[PDB]
Amino acid sequence: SLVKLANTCAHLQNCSKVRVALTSIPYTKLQLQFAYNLYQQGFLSSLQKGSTMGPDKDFVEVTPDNISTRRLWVGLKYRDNKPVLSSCKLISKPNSRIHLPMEDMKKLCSGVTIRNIKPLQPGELILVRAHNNIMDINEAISKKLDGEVLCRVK
Amino acid sequence: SGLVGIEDIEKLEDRREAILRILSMRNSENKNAIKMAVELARKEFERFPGDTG
Amino acid sequence: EKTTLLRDIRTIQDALSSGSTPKELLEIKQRYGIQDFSQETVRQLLQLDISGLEVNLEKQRSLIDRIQTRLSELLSNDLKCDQFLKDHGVEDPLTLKKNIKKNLLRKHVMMDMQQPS
Amino acid sequence: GHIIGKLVDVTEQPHANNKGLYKTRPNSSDKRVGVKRLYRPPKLTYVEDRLRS
Amino acid sequence: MLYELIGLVRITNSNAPKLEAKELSSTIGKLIIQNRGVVRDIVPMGIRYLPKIMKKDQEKHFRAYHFLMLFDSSAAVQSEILRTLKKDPRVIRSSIVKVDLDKQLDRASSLHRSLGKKSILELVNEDYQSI
Amino acid sequence: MSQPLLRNRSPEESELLKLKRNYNRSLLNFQAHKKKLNELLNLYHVANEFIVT
Amino acid sequence: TLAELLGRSRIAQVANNHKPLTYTGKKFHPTHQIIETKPSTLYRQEWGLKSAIPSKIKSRYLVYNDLDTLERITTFEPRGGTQWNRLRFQEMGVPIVSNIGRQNPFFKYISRPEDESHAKLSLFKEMKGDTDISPAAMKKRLKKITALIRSFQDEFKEWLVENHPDELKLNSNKLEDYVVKFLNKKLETKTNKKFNTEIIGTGGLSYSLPGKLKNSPNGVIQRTVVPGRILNVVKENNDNKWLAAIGGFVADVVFFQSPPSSFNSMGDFIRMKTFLFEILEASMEKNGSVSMHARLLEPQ
Repeated sequence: SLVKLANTCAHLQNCSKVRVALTSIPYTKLQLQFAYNLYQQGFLSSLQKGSTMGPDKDFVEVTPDNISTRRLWVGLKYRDNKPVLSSCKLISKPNSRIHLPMEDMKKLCSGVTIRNIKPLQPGELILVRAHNNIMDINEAISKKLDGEVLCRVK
Repeated sequence: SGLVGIEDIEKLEDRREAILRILSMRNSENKNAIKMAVELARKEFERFPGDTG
Repeated sequence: EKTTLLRDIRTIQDALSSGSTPKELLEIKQRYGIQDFSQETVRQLLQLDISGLEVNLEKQRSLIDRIQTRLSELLSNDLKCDQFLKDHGVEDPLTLKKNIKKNLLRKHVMMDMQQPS
Repeated sequence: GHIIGKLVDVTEQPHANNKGLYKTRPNSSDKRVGVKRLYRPPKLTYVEDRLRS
Repeated sequence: MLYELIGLVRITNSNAPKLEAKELSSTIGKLIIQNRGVVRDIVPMGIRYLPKIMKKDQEKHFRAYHFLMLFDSSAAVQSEILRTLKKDPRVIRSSIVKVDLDKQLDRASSLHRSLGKKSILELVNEDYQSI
Repeated sequence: MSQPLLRNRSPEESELLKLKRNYNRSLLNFQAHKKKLNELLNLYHVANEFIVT
Repeated sequence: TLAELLGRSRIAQVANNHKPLTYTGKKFHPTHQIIETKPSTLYRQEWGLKSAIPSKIKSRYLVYNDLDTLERITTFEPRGGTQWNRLRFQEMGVPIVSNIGRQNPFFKYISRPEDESHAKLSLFKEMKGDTDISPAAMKKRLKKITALIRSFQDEFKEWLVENHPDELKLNSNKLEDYVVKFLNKKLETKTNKKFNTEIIGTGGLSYSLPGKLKNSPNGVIQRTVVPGRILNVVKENNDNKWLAAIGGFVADVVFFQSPPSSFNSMGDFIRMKTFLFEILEASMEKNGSVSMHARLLEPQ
C-alpha cells in the first residue's frame, strides 16, 4: 500500500522533529523492505521486529494469531544536534503513480527533471520498486531494471 | 430431611398463570417480538451454528 | 387436553405412593408413553435440555485441557517426545524441525484424545 | 523490575480465564500501539511503602 | 410490561376514609386480571394533605387517600386503565409509570426500591426467614 | 530478513482453535440459559403474592 | 541501585499523606508526621525536602503534604505541636488502662477461641462492615464472594454428609453452625484483610506499664496533681461533669460535692484561671481518643 507508505514517511518526519530515539511502523513486506533500505543506507540505527508494545527481545514467530499485533521498530539517528533523517516524501503517489524506464532513471540521477520529479540531490536516497522488491535507484540502473519511483529520503 | 403438607393444585395453577402472563409475548414490548424474529431469520439463513456475519 | 403436566405428575406420584391405579394412569401411560409408573419415570419426563448441554460442555473443556497438557509435557521432555513420535509410527523423529515435528506431536496428541474417544 | 514493552500473545494464554473462556484472538487493548509507555517516566513503587502506611 | 399506578382518591366520607380507595382498587384490579394482566402489589399510602387545593369535575379537594398499584399488562390495557382513571370522578390525580424489566423480572415498587428492597422476593424473604 | 513474514496455521492448530471458539460460544449460551432459569425459579417463589383471580 | 537506595531514603520513610493540613473537625490524635530540622540546617533553609523552606519560618518543626505542587510551592504548616501533647501526657504519669479489661496489645499473649464463638458475627462483618463502601463496589462483594463460596459447594456437600448426616436429615439449626465454621476454617488460610488498620492499644501515646509507684523526696506520690483550666462555667449539657483543659487534652472533671464559687463569679471567662486537678484514670476509646477523668482539687 502506497497509502501506508505515505503514512510511514510522514510518521518518521514527525518523530524526527521531536527527536524520539525509537518508533514503530506497520508490519508488512513493503514496510520491512523500505525500512531495511534505510537501515543499510545509514538513515536508521536499528531495525527490529516486535509487537504493539515494543521490540521483541527473543524471536517471536509471526502467525495469523498475532499478525494484527505485529509492528516494526526502527531507531532514529541524530548527530551534531541535527536529525540524520530530516525529510521523507513519496514520489509515486496513490493518485498518480510514476513508472520510469531505466533510461529515464539515469536522467533523473543526472540532473534532469523527469515528469516533474526533481533530480536526485547530493546525499539523497531515492527508492524504486521493481517486481515487489525495493532498491536504490542507482542499483536499479545497475541491474537495467524498470520500476516505480516510490520515494526520496534525505 | 422431612418426616405445611402440600399446596392445593389450584394455587399451583395460579402461579403458572401469573408466570405465563408476565412472560407472554402479547404483554411485552414490540422490541422483544422483533428480537425473536431476528433469531428465527438468522437460523433460516445461517451457514452453520453460530454464523451471524 | 385439559390435563396438565403438574396434575399428571401429581397423580403418578400419588398413585405410586398410594397404590391406586385409576384408568387415568393408563391414559397417562398413553399421553406420555410412560408405561411404568415409578419415581425414575417422572424424573425422565421432566428432563431439561440444559442438563445435557452442561455435560457436553464439560467433555469439550476436558478434551481441550487434556490435549494442551499432553503436548505441553511432551515438548518439555525431548527424550519422551522422540519416543512418543516413534511409538505412534514416526520414522526417525529425532531428525525433524521444531515446527515440522511439533505439528506431528499436535496431530498425534489430537489423534490420541479424539480418535480413541 | 516489571518489564515494559512486552505483549502477552494469545499463544501464551492457553488456559481459560477467570470467566471460564479461552482467549483466541487479540483484544482491543492488545491492538493499540503502546509506544508512549516506553517514554513515560515509570512510577517507582515499593512494598515497604504499604507497610509504612 | 410492568407498570406502577399512583392514584389520589377522594375522601368524601370522613367516617369511611378508605372506602372509595378499596372500591377503586377492585375496579382497576378487575380490569387488569380480566385482560390477561397480573396485579403484583397494592401498597396503601394513607391519607395525606394535598400540596394545594385541587379541582376535579367541578369539585375541590384538600386531602386524598394515596395508594400505589404495581401491575403487569400490555400497552393497550395500560392505556385503557389510564383512560378510565382520568374519567372517574373519584380519582383526583393518577400517574402510570413504566418499570423497566430488561435486566430482572421481579422489581419492587419505587417506594420499596427507595428503601433498598429491589425485588418482591427480598420483601417476602424478610417476612418469612426473619418473621 | 530471511524469516517468512507469516506462517499459516497448521490444520491441527486450526482444529484446536475451532474447539476453543465453539466452546466459548457454547459456554456463554449455557450460562445465559441457566441465569434465565434461575430468574424463572425466583419468580415462581413469589408468584403466590401475585393476583390473577 | 538508585531505586533500592530511594526506597530506603528518609523521604521514602514518611508515609504518603494527603489529609487536610487545615482541619477544623475533632482532633483525637496526630495526623501528620512532624519534620524537624537542626539549627544549623534551619539557618540555611535546609529541611531535607525538595526545596528550601521560606526564610520567614523560624520554627524548627513543620508538617507537609506535597514536596512540590503545580503552584510551585511546598504544602506545609510550620507547626510541631502534637509532640508537646505526648510529652505532657508522659509528665502526668498516668498509665492508659482498658475500661473493658482486655489483654495488653503490646504483649504476645496466648489467646484462645473464647471470643471466636462469634464466628457468624465477624465472618459476616467482612460484608456487613461496609458502612462507608461504594454502592457498586460493595455490590461487587456479592457476586465475587458468591462465586468463591459457591466453589466450595462440593467440599461441603460431602463433609456435611460424612461428619453430621443426622442434622441434614433432622434439622438445619446445627447445619448453619457447621457452615459458619466451614467458611472460617477455609478462610483462615485465605488472606481477607490480613492487615488490620485499627489502632493498636494506645497508638503510641504511652508505653508505660501500670503498677509502678512514684518515689519523691517527700515520700511516695499517691495522687497526681496537675494544673489545668475549666472551659465551661456550666456542666456539659446532659452530662453531670464539666470539661477541663489539662496538658493538651480535654478531660471530664468530677467535683467533690460542690462547684467552687469562682465559677459563678468568673462566668464565661473561667478559662482565664488555672486550677489544680487530680487525674483519676485514663482510658483509650476505639476512635483513638483518650478518655481522661480528673478531679478539681480545691484548696481546703
